[PDB]
Amino acid sequence: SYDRAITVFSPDGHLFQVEYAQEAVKKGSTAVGVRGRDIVVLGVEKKSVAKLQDERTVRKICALDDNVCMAFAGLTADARIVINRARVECQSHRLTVEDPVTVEYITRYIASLKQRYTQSNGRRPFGISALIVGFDFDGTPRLYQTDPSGTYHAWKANAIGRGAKSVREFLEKNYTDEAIETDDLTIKLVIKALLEVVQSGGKNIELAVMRRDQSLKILNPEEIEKYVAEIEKEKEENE
Amino acid sequence: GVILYGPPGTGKTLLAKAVANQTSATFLRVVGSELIQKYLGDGPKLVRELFRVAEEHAPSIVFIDEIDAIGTKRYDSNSGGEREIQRTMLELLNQLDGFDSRGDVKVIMATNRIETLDPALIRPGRIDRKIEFPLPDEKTKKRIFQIHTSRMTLADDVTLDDLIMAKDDLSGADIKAICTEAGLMALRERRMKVTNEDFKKSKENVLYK
Amino acid sequence: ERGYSFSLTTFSPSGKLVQIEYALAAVAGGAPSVGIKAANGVVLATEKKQKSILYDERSVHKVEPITKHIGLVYSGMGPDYRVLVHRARKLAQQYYLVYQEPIPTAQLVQRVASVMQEYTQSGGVRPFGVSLLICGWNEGRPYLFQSDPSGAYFAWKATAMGKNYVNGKTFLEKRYNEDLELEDAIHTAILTLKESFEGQMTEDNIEVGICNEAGFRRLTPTEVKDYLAAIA
Amino acid sequence: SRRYDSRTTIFSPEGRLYQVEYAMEAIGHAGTCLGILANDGVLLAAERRNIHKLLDEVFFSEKIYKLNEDMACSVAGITSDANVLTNELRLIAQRYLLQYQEPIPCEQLVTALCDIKQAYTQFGGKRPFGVSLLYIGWDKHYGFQLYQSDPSGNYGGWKATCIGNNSAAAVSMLKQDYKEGEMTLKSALALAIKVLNKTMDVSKLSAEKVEIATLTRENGKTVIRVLKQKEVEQLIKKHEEEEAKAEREK
Amino acid sequence: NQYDNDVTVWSPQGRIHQIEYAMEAVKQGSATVGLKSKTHAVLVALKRAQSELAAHQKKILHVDNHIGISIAGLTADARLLCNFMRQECLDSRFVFDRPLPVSRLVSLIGSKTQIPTQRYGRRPYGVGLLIAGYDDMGPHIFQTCPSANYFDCRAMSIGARSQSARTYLERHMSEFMECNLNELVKHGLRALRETLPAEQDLTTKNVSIGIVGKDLEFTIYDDDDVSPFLEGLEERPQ
Amino acid sequence: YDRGVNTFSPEGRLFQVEYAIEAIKLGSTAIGIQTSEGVCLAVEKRITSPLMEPSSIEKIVEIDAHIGCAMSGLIADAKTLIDKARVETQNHWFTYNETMTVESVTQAVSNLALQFGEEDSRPFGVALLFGGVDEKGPQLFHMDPSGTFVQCDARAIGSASEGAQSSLQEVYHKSMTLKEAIKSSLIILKQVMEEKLNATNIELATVQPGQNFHMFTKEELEEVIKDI
Amino acid sequence: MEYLIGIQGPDYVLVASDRVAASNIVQMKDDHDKMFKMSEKILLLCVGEAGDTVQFAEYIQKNVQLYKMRNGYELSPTAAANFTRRNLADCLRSRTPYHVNLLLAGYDEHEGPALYYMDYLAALAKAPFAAHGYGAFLTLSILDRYYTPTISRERAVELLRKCLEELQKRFILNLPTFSVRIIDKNGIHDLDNISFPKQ
Ligand SMILES: Nc1ncnc2c1ncn2[C@@H]1O[C@H](COP(=O)(O)OP(=O)(O)OP(=O)(O)O)[C@@H](O)[C@H]1O
Ligand SMILES: [Mg+2]
Repeated sequence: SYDRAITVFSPDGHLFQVEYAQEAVKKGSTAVGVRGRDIVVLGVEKKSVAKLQDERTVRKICALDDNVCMAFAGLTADARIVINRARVECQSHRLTVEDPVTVEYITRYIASLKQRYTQSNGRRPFGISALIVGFDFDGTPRLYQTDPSGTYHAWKANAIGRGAKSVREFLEKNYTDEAIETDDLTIKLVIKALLEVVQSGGKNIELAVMRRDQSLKILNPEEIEKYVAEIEKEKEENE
Repeated sequence: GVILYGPPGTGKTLLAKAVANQTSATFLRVVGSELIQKYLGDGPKLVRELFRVAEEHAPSIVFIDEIDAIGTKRYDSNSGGEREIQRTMLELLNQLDGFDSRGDVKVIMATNRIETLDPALIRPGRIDRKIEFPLPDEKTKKRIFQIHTSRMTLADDVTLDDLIMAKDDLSGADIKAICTEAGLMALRERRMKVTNEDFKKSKENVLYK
Repeated sequence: ERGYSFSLTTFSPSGKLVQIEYALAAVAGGAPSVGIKAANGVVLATEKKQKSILYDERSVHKVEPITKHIGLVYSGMGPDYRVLVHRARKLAQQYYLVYQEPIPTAQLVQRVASVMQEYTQSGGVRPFGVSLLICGWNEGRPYLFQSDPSGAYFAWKATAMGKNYVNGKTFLEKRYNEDLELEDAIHTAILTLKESFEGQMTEDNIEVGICNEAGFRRLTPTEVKDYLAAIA
Repeated sequence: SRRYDSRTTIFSPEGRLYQVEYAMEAIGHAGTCLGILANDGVLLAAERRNIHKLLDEVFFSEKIYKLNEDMACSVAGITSDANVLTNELRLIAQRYLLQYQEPIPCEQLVTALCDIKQAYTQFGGKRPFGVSLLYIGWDKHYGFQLYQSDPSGNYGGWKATCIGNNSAAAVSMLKQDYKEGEMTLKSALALAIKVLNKTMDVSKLSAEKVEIATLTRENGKTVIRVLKQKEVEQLIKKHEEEEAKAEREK
Repeated sequence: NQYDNDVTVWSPQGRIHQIEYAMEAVKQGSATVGLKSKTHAVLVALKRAQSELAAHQKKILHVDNHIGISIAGLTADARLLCNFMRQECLDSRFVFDRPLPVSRLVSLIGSKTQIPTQRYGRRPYGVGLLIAGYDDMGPHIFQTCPSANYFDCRAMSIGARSQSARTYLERHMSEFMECNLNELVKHGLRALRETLPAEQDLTTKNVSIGIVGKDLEFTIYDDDDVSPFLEGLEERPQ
Repeated sequence: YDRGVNTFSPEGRLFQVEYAIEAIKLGSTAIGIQTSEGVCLAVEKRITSPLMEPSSIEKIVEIDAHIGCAMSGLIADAKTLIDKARVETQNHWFTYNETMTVESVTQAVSNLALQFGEEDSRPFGVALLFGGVDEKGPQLFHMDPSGTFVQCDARAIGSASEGAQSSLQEVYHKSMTLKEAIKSSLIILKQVMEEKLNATNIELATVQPGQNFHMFTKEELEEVIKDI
Repeated sequence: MEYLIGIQGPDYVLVASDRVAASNIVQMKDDHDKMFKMSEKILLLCVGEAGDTVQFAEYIQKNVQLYKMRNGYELSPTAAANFTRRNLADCLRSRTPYHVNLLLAGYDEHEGPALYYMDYLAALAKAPFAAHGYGAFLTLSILDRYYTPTISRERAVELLRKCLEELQKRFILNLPTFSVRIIDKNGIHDLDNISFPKQ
């Protein structure tokens, strides 16, 4: 057994292996999510496809239950083992207390798994950040995120990945109340958001909405070809 | 102080020429590899007389390029080992923020391995501005092809947008490395315009080896 | 007590495992040894010089049998060899207690080289400093395999290990063909060990072991003197 | 004892980690493997390295390893590290068959091994594997599949990929000559001999220098056929006949 | 100094520096003075605080009905040996049905704290135990140190500025083996006014006294019942 | 160059215990005041973004029905100590059929605070206030990353800790009431925080002898603010 | 002790069980449910002692729901039934063997409908019809009397009607009510809770 303290304090009060892992998040591909009052909409950008690969084994939006979706950034090898440990826990909740898992509960499991893992012996911390999105019982759509140090944190709109400060500055000057008016109008905010990011001009973006009673339903590159037309068409006439 | 860092071939040396184009100051350049000497103490003597030259002329600009090379590569000419590299850097650490009256001397530095060198040299007071250079973005890439193919009689066969995403992280240096090479293939056949198959065999020659 | 539980063998920034590259230097400074298979059996021949006249040459042996039909020589350092001999003696028994059959020579090298790879990754250990040559005649056809401290293995027709191994491989390439008997391969194994020995190659400076379909055995110095006679 | 510890698990101050990038640096050199599919069948084209004139040429394969009764793998990197992985997911497929009495799907065999490979990069103070490898196979859920593993622990589905020494040159030409769902298992073979004509610096394409194995679906068989050295060279010269025709007529 | 890192490493002079640095930790805590008569064992502590509204940190603890201790150093390792101290007293009372003798208790501590002073990656216990108790042989004053070396003594003082208290105890210890409980205590109280700056001494909220006695169970006096003992002292001469 | 985690200084303290004392100077500030009428206890939130939901974060959390808490420094490892305190108060109720006192909760946590090493891995970088009403009335305790706890009367912990303590020693006296202790704390928090004071940047909680642990919410809270 | 039945047709599986949760001599609950879903086309019908029928059958249910989330598709009825047989057989030679009797019913899009049979010794059996409990001794003889491999689902219900009326003539237990399912290409469907009025 390898017993060595990896994460230790700095002489001024930092945890260096934590904040080095935050920079591995800061060059993964961008993931943006907002919530509507009835339909949540989150979609990663930079699919970065090379037209010789299977398109389904590269997906970064998975589901933990029927109601809880999840996107991430950072490095993918650490991601899909946190996900598989979350799938066991949200299934073991049902053998216990009968209701399906509330979206706040599954964030506390991931965040507490991630903290104690910056505390044990001989373990580097995880290098991912996540967005947990779900519409729980009694239909209240909400989302969260998870820092690699393990601080779960709710939001109304957020973005992580490479180029996340510029998108977060873009949303606050754009997030109104009437932006979440229609289920097709909230999507026009996300498609306007990631187009203000690394280019992804309809060819590298994959939105995925959830209408509070469905599962995840990814629109194929025909409505995004339709939406990016009309989002740029309104931009064509006003300016 | 101003330092410039980033991956190799992104335009660190390219930007310093634009400053020396523009300025009316006297402009001094030295490479970091030639700071190390074969005799003992000839290193720190060379630094002291550099800033003597820079101060005695004018408002002046001292450009020191590739300063990570003072600490990475060990050479058998240097009789003092790593503890002659060290004594030179202590003199360089003096000449940026000594107690002497400095005068009007601006210092520009550039490297591509920013994590290797001494953090005492990058403290505020010696270098204030720290400028990162990223890789060229794919809409800034198209601008670079517009520059290096400006004054060439480019035939209308070619499509530049296929050339852009060829390497996913091709630097600005690679673009000039292709555009200069494709012109060299045309002079093998005495032609005046550059066709598409020039570029098709160009990236095989430049990138893939 | 306890161990270290961390690998002291890491990747270089040039992408090379440096400790394995150093272990091959200790193999190359060993005693020279050649091995030749030819169409009815395998010949293993090594070079054993005592440092002085005080040593008892009939006490230790370079050529060792593993079972009825598998022999094994080395070229490296001494005390590492006796460890993985006693390991390979045991591995041939757990195959036999399960299957009631002598082990194939291929499946032994599957399991001996798995020990050497496991030993260059685990915590707190330096790799072995020996390379092996393994013979045997399973199901008529003979076999000749060579392992290395990294844990790989090969299937040679004829090869040399030890000092001046790059000269022996050029010598065997100009000598070996498909069609030889066992007594011809003995004569050309002495002819390639004479490239690097001293002036006197007596009946006790070398050590030769053979396989047949009758099984592995090791030559006594009586007939080794007869093979050393009328040689070169 | 903490003076001798090399800390093969920690991050670097720039954010990335050095140890697996040194391994993927070593995965570039020493080997060449590629695969292709568009229709019924899938192939693995691999180039032999040790072509010395004194070897026995046995064990039915050199870098091809049959894993299940209907899937196989081609490996690249440290060969000794490869022998531990190959007989590790060989019994992952068998403990699946013990548990469900059904052959394992080709995708979740890859995810099972790439979790073992990911764990050494993450804790234990242990040297990771410098091994990347391909996966062909068939299952009833999706048919012919093609995967690729990395030493970091992340996999991916593909259609044609090379992990050779000039693998970037091969991929750049695979996405120059390709067709989605129309490359039958003769045009892919002619395309396979075309690609390793380029990336192999040893010219003239010695038939003993390469190995090609095909996986075709026969009704209850899924025949994995390592094609012999008598039909390689006629496929070699078939590439040679058309290239003298195409050069002279252009 | 590369010989200055781990407890295992000997110095070339032969003095392990990690043990010598734990002696610096006991010199940081406030002073305390223990002494004994023929029939009594009295230890007196001096508390400290952080602000004027925060409470004062206690130092005298109750181990058993005939054993009490006083700590100096970091308080977390003090409770680690205190919970070991209480456990070793009541199981001997569970097995043999007798009070565990004091001189046999301290040798269990000396074997307890010597173990992490020899392994790898194990700190010493920075603590300043003054022990007062009863055998069948009368009172006993024992002190320990992080070098796992316990001392039999008749009056000692440890903590910050304790050398001035030791000079007072040497020139008055001929009187200690005769007096009753009253001026035995205020002999020790004149040692704590020695180890202070010349303006504040004994303001009834920073001092504590613990006595075990020949027919008296170990009793701690805190900040109100100190005042009968504390009255009857003369002014500081200047 | 690299020491172990368990090394004394030449001045004798430690290295990483003393480094963790520095880490709680980056956390948000928090004020607790003990009054004989009851314990009031407040904090700021340090809201970063307008898009952020404000109530998802918390600093006041309850341990039992009569004991509240307040955390500073890091947050993610504070939740480990909170869960050990909640379990400890329920094991004491299960085995003794009573309520664990406020002091004995604190030493049950403070024994856990210094247990790292290389067997069986770093000290916790939080600082806690424990407000509660046991049978000795209202109590107020303060622990350390070093595991040292002491009863305080008006303790201010966070990035503005030493600036607030000086302004808090002048207004506190032993005969306060709870209605003026609540008002006196928000005068101090109005000075030290960055943004303006409203009903969303801060939150309070008071524990009484009569009723149990009560946390204020955004309806009864702003009558203190508009009548500051 | 209590009864369930397994008629399997060409493109459907008709299953039914009782609804009585028993006690010493009384019946605690008259509308109990012995039916456990795992997928959209796989059921589970468990009979045995008190604790093991509840906890084993929901242990299997959390492993089948987990397989669908990790992969995106469901188990076949062949593989789902054969995963259960490994779990009894491994826990058989233990300190706590489960004592349950069960039969699993499933539909697949490749091999059509399927019915499997198990006991408390974990022996599989691919059967066209099966039954557990003491009512199996009474009711198997009617069922092979009238079984056709090509039987329509309308007359398969009235065969089950005939198979239960004899169970309320010569069987000493009470058993008034019976809950009925049906499985097809469209998934699980609830049929009429057939019963006999004791008024
Ligand atoms: N962003 C750019 N726009 C236009 N040209 C560029 C750009 N980046 C690089 N180039 C071309 O690349 C050539 C070399 O660039 P330069 O040497 O300045 O990069 P560098 O980062 O300084 O290289 P090094 O890291 O080796 O010092 C220049 O002559 C320039 O023409
Ligand atoms: Mg340059």
